[PDB]
Amino acid sequence: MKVRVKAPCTSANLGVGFDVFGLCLKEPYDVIEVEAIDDKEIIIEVDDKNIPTDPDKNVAGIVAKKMIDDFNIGKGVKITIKKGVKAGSGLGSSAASSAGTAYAINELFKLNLDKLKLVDYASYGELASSGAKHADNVAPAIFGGFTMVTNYEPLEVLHIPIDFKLDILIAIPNISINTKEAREILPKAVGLKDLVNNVGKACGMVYALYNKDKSLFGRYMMSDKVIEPVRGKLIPNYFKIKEEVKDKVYGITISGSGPSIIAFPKEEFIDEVENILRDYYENTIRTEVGKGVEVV
Amino acid sequence: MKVRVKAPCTSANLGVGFDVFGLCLKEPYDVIEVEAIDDKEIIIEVDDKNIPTDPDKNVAGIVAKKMIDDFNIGKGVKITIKKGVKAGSGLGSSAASSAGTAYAINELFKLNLDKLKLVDYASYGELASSGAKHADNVAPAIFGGFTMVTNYEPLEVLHIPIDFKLDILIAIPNISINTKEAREILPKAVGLKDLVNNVGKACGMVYALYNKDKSLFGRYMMSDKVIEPVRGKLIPNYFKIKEEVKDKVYGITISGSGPSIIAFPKEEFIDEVENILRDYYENTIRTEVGKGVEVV
Ligand SMILES: Nc1ncnc2c1ncn2[C@@H]1O[C@H](COP(=O)(O)OP(=O)(O)OP(O)(O)=S)[C@@H](O)[C@H]1O
Ligand SMILES: Nc1ncnc2c1ncn2[C@@H]1O[C@H](COP(=O)(O)OP(=O)(O)O)[C@@H](O)[C@H]1O
Ligand SMILES: CC[C@H](C)[C@H](N)C(=O)O
Ligand SMILES: CC[C@H](C)[C@H](N)C(=O)O
Ligand SMILES: [Mg+2]
Repeated sequence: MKVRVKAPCTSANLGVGFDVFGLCLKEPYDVIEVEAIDDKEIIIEVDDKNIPTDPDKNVAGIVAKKMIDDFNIGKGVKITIKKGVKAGSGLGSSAASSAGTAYAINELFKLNLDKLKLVDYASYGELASSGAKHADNVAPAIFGGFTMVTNYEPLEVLHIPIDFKLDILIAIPNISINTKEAREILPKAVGLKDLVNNVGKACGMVYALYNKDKSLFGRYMMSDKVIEPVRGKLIPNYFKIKEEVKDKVYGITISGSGPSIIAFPKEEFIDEVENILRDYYENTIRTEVGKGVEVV
Repeated sequence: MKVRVKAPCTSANLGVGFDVFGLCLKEPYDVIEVEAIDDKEIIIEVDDKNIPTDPDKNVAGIVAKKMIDDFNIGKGVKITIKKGVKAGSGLGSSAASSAGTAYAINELFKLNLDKLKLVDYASYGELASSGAKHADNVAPAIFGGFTMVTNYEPLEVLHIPIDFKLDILIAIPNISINTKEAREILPKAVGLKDLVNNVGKACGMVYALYNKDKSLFGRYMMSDKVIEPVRGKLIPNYFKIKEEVKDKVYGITISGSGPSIIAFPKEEFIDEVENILRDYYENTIRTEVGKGVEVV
């Protein structure tokens, strides 16, 4: 009586889509197994010592409990987690565990819940463990492709599948940003011109996806002047890296609250761009747009 | 040596699309004819003695000069303008003549310019008449359907054709709002939460158009908390009407800077909503999405 699932990392914000946009990655990913156990308790194991095992501290245990409670399920569960990336790297590591667990509980106990609801449950994990019920990383983890969190009370997620090829390159610095360090730096106010610029460019990115225009998508993605300039200073060599890959990528920006960098390399320069990245950051991986949590 | 064309009214902003979104109307429309005259003169003849016939003032003249100049047509022109609707109402009356003028000059004088180019030149008209080059009313007038001005110098416009029926009701209050003051009382900065709400809701509207979802389009359109709550105070009964037609329209918002109001009535209530709008204001127009300037 168990299910095993692959829950992917995700890149949020994408420049002008701050707190709205999310892109699902194929890799890295967590591998999560959930087993129904008679002992009405929640047991968790993780292969990353720096991550809690306390069912009330580990995001997977927080999600599992809320769902077992809401559905008055009898069994308890043993969750075994094999982490894809460290926390604080801006690749939605916590979201992968939250979305993966919601999806796994739904499969294991045949709850037949729609994706939006799995995103909502997963969001609780992000809350209890970050004070904010943010869903811009768990929405793409569940839906796959590109998502937009367009409302919170009640949650609304709009999904745009990506059926064309989009090569992704992710550089992962050896530093960490806890998503609390993440928001303090955030400006409290924005100028009207910036609001107008980000709305226009974010809308242009949506148009670009429907018209499968990667140059347009990438160019507008790099137009944010409200947050990116601030956060970029927290990443060693980030502006130098952008400059150096300038004409070989459709676009490059910070993934989530950072420090990881996400680039969309032009087809003819993918190796060159991957080496430039790896030259500053050894932990560089090549991937593409993913499909969301799936049974394995 | 002359051409006849209709230059339609347009509605900019559409709530969260402030300074970016533009929707072309079918009616009202200016009716313009232009004759090529040897005498190097700009003969502007416009009804409604309230529009400056002075080729220096009238936007149709400016677009003529700044244009004729370039292409060195080495002539002058007889511009007959039948106004479609009043100015200062928030329906792009200026844009109608500016863009209408440009599209004719093109067709008539051999020229093979681009729609973007026509939007480009037409902008100089709005420059001297309002202040800035404003392209959000001129773009839909020329492209038809729905447009997004995503950048200035270089001017960038993204067009999304509306291929489904979208009924529109326009109400014109017999008051005048000082377009310019309707600017200075606008906030100069906004909270992060509003940048987030507006980006998400505006992106959701583009998604709604591609999914031909009028209800999602109209609901998100009414979600602006930055500009509309302030501007709407100046439009008598606006908030009361919005609440009263609430379940009978996909959405209703201010057209441009006002005082005109644009509503997207549900098929089942179009007459009833048009009547409610007539009982509060006197002038209402039932129309649909237009396809832009075209040979009469
Ligand atoms: N061909 C023309 N049609 C209409 N108004 C004109 C024209 N040429 C010049 N104008 C002048 O330009 C002004 C009208 O532009 P606005 O006050 O901005 O109104 P509007 O264009 O209807 O509304 P907006 O800006 O799109 S909300 C008036 O002061 C007019 O006298
Ligand atoms: N299963 C889990 N996987 C990853 N991080 C987890 C998990 N359970 C709890 N966490 C905790 O939540 C935080 C991670 O959130 P944050 O710093 O924003 O990074 P992330 O982007 O990976 O969510 C850490 O304090 C971490 O130990
Ligand atoms: C977890 C927080 C998320 C990534 C948010 N969009 C931010 O950048 O802070
Ligand atoms: C027609 C709309 C104009 C250009 C501007 N968005 C305003 O509301 O003042
Ligand atoms: Mg105008």
